[PDB]
Amino acid sequence: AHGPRYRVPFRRRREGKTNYRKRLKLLKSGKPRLVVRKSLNHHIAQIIVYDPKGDRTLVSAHTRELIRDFGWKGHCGNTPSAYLLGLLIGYKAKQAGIEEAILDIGLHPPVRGSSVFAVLKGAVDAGLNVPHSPEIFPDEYRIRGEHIAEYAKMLKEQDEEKFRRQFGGYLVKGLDPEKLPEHFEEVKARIIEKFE
Amino acid sequence: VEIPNKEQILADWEAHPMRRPRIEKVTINIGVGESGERLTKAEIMLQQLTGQKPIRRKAKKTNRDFGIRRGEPIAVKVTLRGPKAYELLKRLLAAVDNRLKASSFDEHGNVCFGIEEHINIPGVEYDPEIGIFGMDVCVTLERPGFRVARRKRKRAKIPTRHKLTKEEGMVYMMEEFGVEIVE
Amino acid sequence: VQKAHSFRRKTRKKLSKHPRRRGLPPLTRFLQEFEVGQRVHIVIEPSYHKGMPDPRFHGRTGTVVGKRGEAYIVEIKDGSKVKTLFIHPVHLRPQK
Amino acid sequence: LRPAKIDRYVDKPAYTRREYIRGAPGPKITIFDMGNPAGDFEFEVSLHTAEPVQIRQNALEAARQQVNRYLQKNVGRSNYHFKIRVYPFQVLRENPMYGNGMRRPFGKPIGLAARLKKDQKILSIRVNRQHLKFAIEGARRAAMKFPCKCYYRIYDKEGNDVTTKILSQ
RNA sequence: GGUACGGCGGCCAUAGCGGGGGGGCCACACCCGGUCUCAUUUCGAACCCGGAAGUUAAGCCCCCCAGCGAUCCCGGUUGUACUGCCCUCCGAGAGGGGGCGGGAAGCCGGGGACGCCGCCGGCCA
RNA sequence: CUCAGGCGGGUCAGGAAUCCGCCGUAGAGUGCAAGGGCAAAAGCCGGCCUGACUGGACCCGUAACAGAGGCGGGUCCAGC
Repeated sequence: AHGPRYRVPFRRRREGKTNYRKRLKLLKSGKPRLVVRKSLNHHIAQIIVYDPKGDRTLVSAHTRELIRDFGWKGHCGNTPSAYLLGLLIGYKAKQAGIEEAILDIGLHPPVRGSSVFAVLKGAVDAGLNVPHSPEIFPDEYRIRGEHIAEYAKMLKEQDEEKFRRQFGGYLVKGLDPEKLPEHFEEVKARIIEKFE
Repeated sequence: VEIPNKEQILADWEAHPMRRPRIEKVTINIGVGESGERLTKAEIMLQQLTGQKPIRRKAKKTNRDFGIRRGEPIAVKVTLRGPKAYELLKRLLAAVDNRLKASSFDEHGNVCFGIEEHINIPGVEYDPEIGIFGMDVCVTLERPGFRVARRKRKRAKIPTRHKLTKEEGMVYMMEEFGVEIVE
Repeated sequence: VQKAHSFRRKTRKKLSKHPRRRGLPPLTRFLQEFEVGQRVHIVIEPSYHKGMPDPRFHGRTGTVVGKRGEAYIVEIKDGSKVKTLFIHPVHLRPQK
Repeated sequence: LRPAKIDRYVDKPAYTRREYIRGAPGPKITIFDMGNPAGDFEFEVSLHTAEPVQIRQNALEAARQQVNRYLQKNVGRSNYHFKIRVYPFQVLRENPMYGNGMRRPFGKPIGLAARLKKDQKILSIRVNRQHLKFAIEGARRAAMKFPCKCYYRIYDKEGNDVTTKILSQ
């Protein structure tokens, strides 16, 4: 600020966190918001309702709890983890009694086949009634984890050092990069049994 | 020239590896100043020299002294990053004598020089793309923590401490290649 | 020279925002709600051009008598006549 | 030149916006500082009006020439600083009137004047002790040219009023 | 219940701009690589995808300041400038004045201020 | 996606052709006067379109208070 006429933006706008025009458009619906956010290593899914003194999150689900409880040793920043988190948040919302919600991806661009839409698909399969169009859902093989295993096999066939550098932490965690779809299926079955 | 903070800068870089500068990008421009056969020859020349499709830069405002019009393509531009940029920068710096004048480093360590002819790493005066040679090459440097000011979400500002300077740019360019002259 | 009244006649300062308030207003006024019989002040927000009443009524206090679509129905007493306005909630402020 | 009593009073609104006033004339007074502004001087003699008034640029120029000539003759160029603190911004107009009287009577610009409040300084003469009488005489000569009652005051470097002290001494 | 952890927000500068010191269980980042999803009017620079070799240099988190900007309180200018009502008050005029009721802006001096608050989750216990 | 202007550095290239970096509260732009409003836009650049449509209701302004033919505008229901 360098004068009385300077206009200091909102705190969230300055921090680059909230898109206020999209927020107003979402809040005009009057329905719960399924907020989806992604970091470098994790995913966050929340069910939020509006309040003039500050929004209240009725149901929250962090992908870090997949490592515990059910048990998931895969990287928590990929499409299978996003799908599992979406299923978790959908089942939690259905348990809590929330039947309808509208997706909120914040500042993330709407690129088809992304992790946010993977979370949306997971919630839809869980049972949450979120309006959408199926054309944006990621491909089933990508959701299951076929691409990850395919690149793991390609790297193993190629220079083994490249494969070791790419998936070094998987070996330390004890999970072979192959059979990751099998591990994902096991975790999905465990979650379905727990919530049904 | 002479940089009095040489050993201090080297010690700082060794102590903090993430403060070590790196090449943000290398930009090659050719302002032929006209649209047509010469412009196409320059585009073909850049395609062979670099390996990626260049960009036709049009004219801003209409100037009649140069005989240009708004929207008419004028110049050709290419940008390179990564090890390909490193190799091409080595070739371009070896093209001319590996000497850079002191009065060419920007206030933030970036450099800009020019190559008038095709006296460089391998090339030929082939019948096509002949005479369109002559470019200006700008090297933009950066410290690793520079994505913050460029990303969209959670964008912030880089302090003067983390911003580069002319002396550090000269030191890095020395440690990479070349030499500097007092012109 | 006589000049007929128009929507934006002599509104240079009435419909001008503070330099430090330039931009979108906070969403609380946008999303605020009212009940039938509530009394509300009329404070026009210049940046929002939808559902704006006539600026002649800016600053007056009316009563809510209904709601059509997104706009509220406000009744005012101009002299002795009852005048009905359809005002977006962003242009309204609760009394007290 | 019409009588100054017409423009003496300040009952009319300010008329200064050159962006909208068509045909406004250029200033007739262009010099506002004379002598040696850089050099320091122990005493300053300022002239104030006793009432709000509009002083015409013609009167300002006449007073400037008279006082400058007197000070140049008696004190010397490097021994005084004469400054006029006000600038003529008000635009004086006159109704342009075969011939239609009082029809479309808005006036066309004819001159400039400076509008001053009550007890506002008009001009200052900075001198040392040995030229105080000359400064006072110049102030009186300037006051003789203005359309309002005027009085002089003497201030030191700090700004305190010392006219009685100086005149008694 | 603790945490120099994060997500969504309310007031929208007393919260901003600019400086100094410290920190990484977790977490957030910088960062490594572009087969697959996605993109360049070129460029994996952005966006997206797949990760954890290295780093706390900075984004971020914690503590501090008063150079700029803003703004709250106290004292002076000052009940000054201005002003509502009445008047058989003065003034050649311009205008001013008496009684009752209100009352600045700017400037100087001394403090304040480098934000406050709501919902929830992660880690530990 | 961010403008005007400015600074520093660049082969012809100069005050002005094209390009790299930084400062940059809008000092640009928004078809046309002026005022008001607009910065992850209402500006610039692209994709897809015709809601510049059909059948109707209520209300405000011209025309305050306080009467009005015609006209302009706002809030909606239904169809496509």
